[PDB]
Amino acid sequence: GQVVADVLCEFLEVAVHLILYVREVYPVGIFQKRKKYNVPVQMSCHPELNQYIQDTLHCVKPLLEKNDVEKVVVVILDKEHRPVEKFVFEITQPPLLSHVEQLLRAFILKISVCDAVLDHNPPGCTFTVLVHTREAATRMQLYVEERAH
Amino acid sequence: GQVVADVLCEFLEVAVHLILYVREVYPVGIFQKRKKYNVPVQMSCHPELNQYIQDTLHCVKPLLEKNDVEKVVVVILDKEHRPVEKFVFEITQPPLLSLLSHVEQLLRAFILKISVCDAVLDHNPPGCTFTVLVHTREAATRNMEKIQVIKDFPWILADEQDVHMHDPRLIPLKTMTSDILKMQLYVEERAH
Amino acid sequence: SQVHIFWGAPIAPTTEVILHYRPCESDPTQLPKIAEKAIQDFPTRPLSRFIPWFPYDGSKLPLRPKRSPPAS
Repeated sequence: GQVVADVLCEFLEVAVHLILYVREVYPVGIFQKRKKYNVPVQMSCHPELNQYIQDTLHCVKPLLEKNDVEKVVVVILDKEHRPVEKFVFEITQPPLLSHVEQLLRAFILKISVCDAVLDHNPPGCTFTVLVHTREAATRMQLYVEERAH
Repeated sequence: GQVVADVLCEFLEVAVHLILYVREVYPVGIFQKRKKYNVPVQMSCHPELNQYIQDTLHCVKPLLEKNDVEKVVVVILDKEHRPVEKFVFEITQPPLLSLLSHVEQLLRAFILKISVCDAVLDHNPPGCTFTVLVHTREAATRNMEKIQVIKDFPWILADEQDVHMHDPRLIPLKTMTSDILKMQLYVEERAH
Repeated sequence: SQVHIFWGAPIAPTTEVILHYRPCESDPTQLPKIAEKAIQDFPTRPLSRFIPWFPYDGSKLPLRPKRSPPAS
């Protein structure tokens, strides 16, 4: 079948992991360095967080396989349960390719530079995941929305 | 007195130690896991290297107290003494007219951003060395006596071979704004 | 049309709404009214463009320690 959806969620787990490590939600001492595609990522060694992310990507993966994927959003909520930061991931499917590994790294650099500018989050913040899809009358890249605070 | 130089020198010490670990300027066998600002860092256990880093920052400290520093750059040079990457710390100190663990909780993000440099930069050639460049606000020769605080650790003017890079790629890392401190950190990497 | 709110994450160790309640999670009171906040928009302050403060000026030479660090 179409295995491209199997690799996107594969590094989507990395992307959210990076955000959690980078948006300093809490002491990140749980993270450990592990290598995939000869690039290392700080992945949380907390089993419950990994289980939540794995169940998340396992439920979203077939939506990628059926071209039912419009946006993937990561929302940061303050202790008042109000959103402060939204990482929107818009995806447009084509309207071996393992040899192109440099773009797997360049995606990471785009998240890094997009974070390089935002302000520091309030303490005690948590997060949640959103998936937006659609199949009505239609008549990858990302951008971030930051709150005033 | 003016104490921001003490937290800056301790932050720069843990930053350079982590930079030497993440960029593999030295083998991993000389590094040990320590905790600073509630984050695991890799500190050097080499006595001469630790004394080298401490002597450097103890001399840079009085210029920070005087607020006579624009940027502090960590330059990694290849075996031909040519800069391949530069970690630029742009510094702005606004005037002043209350606890300061807020600064430590703020400086944590810069260390966390230095850790992802393993993922954004291509691996350096083997046998690289490093040096620290201080771009002063006032011309550097005016305040040369302010840094000669250690008798056996003299300071010199760098030359073009240590500083110049031909059209380097700019890699943003972190920006911080505060009532006490304004700091930016980015990387200038060679086109390779 | 479809929004898959994957509700989860712990703390300190008209379009259709497909919420993902999760198991014995039932304890932080009215979960749907909480999730109503996360789907809502907010006034976003547009991203600040990143620019360096002091570019590389060829006239102002920097300072350097005379010693080079020890090698392996």
